[PDB]
Amino acid sequence: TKPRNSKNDGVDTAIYHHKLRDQVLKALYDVLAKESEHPPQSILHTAKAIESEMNKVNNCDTNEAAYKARYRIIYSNVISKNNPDLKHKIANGDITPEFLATCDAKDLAPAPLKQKIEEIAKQNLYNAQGATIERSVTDRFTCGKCKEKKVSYYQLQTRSADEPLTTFCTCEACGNRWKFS
Amino acid sequence: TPSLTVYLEPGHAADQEQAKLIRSAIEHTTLKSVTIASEIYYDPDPRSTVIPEDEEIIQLHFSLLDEEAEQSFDQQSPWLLRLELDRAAMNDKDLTMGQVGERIKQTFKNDLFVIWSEDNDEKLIIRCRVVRPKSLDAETEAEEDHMLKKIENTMLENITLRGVENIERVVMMKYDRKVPSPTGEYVKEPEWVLETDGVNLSEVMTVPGIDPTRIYTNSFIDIMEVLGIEAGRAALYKEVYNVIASDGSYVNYRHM
Amino acid sequence: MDQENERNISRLWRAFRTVKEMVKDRGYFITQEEVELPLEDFKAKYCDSMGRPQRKMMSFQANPTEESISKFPDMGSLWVEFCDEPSVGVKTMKTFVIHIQEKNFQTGIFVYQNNITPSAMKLVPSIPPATIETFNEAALVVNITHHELVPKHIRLSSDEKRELLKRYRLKESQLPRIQRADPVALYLGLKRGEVVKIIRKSETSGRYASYRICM
Amino acid sequence: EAKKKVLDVTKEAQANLLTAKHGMTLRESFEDNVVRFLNEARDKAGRLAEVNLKDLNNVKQMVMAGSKGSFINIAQMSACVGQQSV
Amino acid sequence: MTTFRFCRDCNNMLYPREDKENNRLLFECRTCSYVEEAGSPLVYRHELITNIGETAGVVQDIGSDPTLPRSDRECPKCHSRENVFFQSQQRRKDTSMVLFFVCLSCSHIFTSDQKN
Repeated sequence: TKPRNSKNDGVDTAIYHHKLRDQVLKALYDVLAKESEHPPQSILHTAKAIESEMNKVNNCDTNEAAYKARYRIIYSNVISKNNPDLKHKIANGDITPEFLATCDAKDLAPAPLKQKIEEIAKQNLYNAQGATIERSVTDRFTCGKCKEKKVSYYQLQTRSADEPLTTFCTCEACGNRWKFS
Repeated sequence: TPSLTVYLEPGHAADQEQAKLIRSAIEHTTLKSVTIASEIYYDPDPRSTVIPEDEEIIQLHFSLLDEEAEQSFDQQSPWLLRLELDRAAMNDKDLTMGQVGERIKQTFKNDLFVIWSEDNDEKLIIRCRVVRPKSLDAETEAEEDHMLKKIENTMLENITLRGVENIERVVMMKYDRKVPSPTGEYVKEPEWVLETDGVNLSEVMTVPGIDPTRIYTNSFIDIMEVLGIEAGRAALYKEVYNVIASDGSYVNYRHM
Repeated sequence: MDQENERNISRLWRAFRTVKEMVKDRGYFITQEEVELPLEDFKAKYCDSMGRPQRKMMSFQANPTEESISKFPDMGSLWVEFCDEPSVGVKTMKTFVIHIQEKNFQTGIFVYQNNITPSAMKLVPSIPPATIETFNEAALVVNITHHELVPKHIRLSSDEKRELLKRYRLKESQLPRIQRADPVALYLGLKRGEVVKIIRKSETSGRYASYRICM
Repeated sequence: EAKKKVLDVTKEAQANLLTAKHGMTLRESFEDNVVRFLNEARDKAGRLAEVNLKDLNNVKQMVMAGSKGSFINIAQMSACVGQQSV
Repeated sequence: MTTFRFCRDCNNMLYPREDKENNRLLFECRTCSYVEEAGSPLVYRHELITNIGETAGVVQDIGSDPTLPRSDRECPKCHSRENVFFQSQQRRKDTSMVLFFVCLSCSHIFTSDQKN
């Protein structure tokens, strides 16, 4: 019939005579009850529990900035239209108030955004690597430092053309380098 | 081509995660690098918009702004820095939207306020609206575009979200140290290091989470300025020996 | 508890430890336990109820050991004091100078946070024979002497300088030289005309000793 | 067989299936693969042709003594010249 | 995507202006008295990085270039097996090696990358 809210349901929101707490409770109760069929009494009790947890984990008079940040995070998660199921769970009680108190921003996202987040993290971790200079592998030259024949090579026409090509051999097991001409 | 090689702490050497945190904490990050569309748009009435995507973000902060913001509603510019921000670039530098986006930016000069969404929205949209007093002159107030294009350019170019200056790139690498094993012999042990592209040694040295006693650069003038003249001599010797011996030639130690 | 608070607290603690190391290296008497003071005790002592670092209570006076007095009879007590203001005013510098003078201290260490006004540093060389040296806070976070490329330096007495000069049969203008602004010279506080010995490793002989003069 | 390997890498890269290597562009990855394949082909052919030679070969005798030449010269005169670069 | 609008009088581009008493946007020509009513609050746009798919460029009469290679792939529309093929003609450094095929008969463009 009408959008359920604090004014529509006739539920008082002034219980702790705190202006900030009163208005944040009114807003969260309105947004929770607007699209929920659950009875309003348990919704009000859950609101009281979550606001009590917010107050007890962080005093507003000393950490008003962090209080506002946490309220904004939770409120934005509630209004988020991409994942309506959460407003069921908080109505159903599946998500505990302490979990919402302690949880980070990422976990409250739906599954597809979660998966995109891990994919992005993996791609970034791959893209932060440097150029791997993999050299030609061969087993003919003998290294003088560790004597492991896994010595890479590179040969070119660099010396004067009066003389043949020049080769440089680098041991990939110890780091030795030498030249043959 | 100046460069700088950073060796991490003994505890964080074998794990990639602390290494990537340090790499993010060193590289220079600026706003122009993190906006897929930092588009200058007309914002005549910031109260409502035609685009549905930003409409959802509208009511979030319009129910989440303080009384002072309600008073300052009229200060928001008739143009907008509408920031469609790339998710990948923002998450690469471990950059939280709210704290980094607004704390430092408003603290710097109290010049630009923002309506910003939580990272969960599919399109990360920030509304950067500069803040000016209403006491501005009539001729000044008429020339909205003239002030705001200039301040928008000075905004993109001259705001540093995180990092140290002059370091263009930082890159991860894996090296093979040789260490005495507990039984006494020498064994090969891998390690993670960070190689940059650009040198600023006075500030990289004090960043927590690295080894401040094994840092080195191929610019011996900086080492001379910071560490001393004997350190500069050792670095210069390493440079000369490297350039000579990279060709396989051998020259006795006394000459060099 | 914003992150910047503990970041600044940690950097300040680092600078305090580095300054203690420097004072110990200048020949004074500092216990090893005091150098290795954990940050928890530092927070307990030098922070108020709000966590603000109380720098003003960190000023302290140090005295030389028996060995340093024997090697340097002229060496005297030292005082170190921190400044809370972001920029040091003229009045603060004058007050510090007057305090040092009335304490009759031969040298003092004045650590400032961001900047010092030119009129403030006008008074630095005006109190002979006392010496006033300033150390920017951002440059004392990391100890320079603990790097791998920095060899170990030692200061030489007048007798040792004379004996070396005679034995090698030299005049002081022929030895290799080291500047004043050289970071290790500031660390050791070398004045004009003092000789510093260097001990170094060598591929050819193991250990090698060089000498330099402060010009 | 080296030519076939290079052709297969080209086919893979022309279908946007090839993956860029660590911190290094896709085009550079393709070029690196091609160069490495061709160089290994030349080296292996040279070593086969060198192993074939008898002990009464004069060039092999000079190379073994250590007076003039190396296995690269034998490879180019006998097996194949290789990849010209600039 | 902001579009330049020219005045109907002297072909000069229209500059924006505001109407405070009605609070509406208008486009005016600084040389004449022409004023026109703005249809959208979108007047200017400044993108930074271009997420543009690579384009084959000019296609008209491309089949008469005799230095362009050939292929026997089958047309997805007209079922012809003769066509011209070439790499992306935009010269960015980081462009991939994705081909482009132009059919000989129907002049249809397609690519070798059939991503769904």
